[PDB]
Amino acid sequence: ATFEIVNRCSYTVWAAASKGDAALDAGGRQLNSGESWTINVEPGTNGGKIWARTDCYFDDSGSGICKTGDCGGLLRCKRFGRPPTTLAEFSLNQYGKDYIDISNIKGFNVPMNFSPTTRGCRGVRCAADIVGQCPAKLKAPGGGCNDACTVFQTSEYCCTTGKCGPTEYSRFFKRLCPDAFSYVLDKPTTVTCPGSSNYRVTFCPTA
Repeated sequence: ATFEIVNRCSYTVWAAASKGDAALDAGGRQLNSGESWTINVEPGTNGGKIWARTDCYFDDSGSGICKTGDCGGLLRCKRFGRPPTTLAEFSLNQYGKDYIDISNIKGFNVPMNFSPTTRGCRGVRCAADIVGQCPAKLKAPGGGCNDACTVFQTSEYCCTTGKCGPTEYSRFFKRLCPDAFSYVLDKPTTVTCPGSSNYRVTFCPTA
């Protein structure tokens, strides 16, 4: 499957793509404002994620630090990034179907649109100013808006027992972005697409 990753933000982001135990394609790349990066993701990929990282510094060796979404100090991510990270999530060719979603379960750092470039399903988007509106206790100094599980580490926020309800904090994410997961047991906003669809992830889709 082909993913075009487009940075429409006015600032540089460092895109990342991983399935948790391995990079997807190169795993990461600098994207200046306006730049697009096309990656190939192998069919059948389960649990892939794409996200943006902000305010990164890397050296010759691709080692460094990002203020949001850092994946163990590497330019080319092999693991998932440190919250807060708006997440484009996907599982491809699962019994003839692709499944895509945007999740705020790990917080929010950059607005995002996640859309197919082929026929047969809708895209999803979380483009509200969640950082600007972020509740005081969830604001991350590095930038972005943490989820409540990351901040407070309780069974209720992290849904550790498999039973949990919405919270004041999850409802904030849900109010601004109804089409993204706001907590683990949120009513699914997953979109079902034809197997082997192609996609575009756009950072800052509106502004």
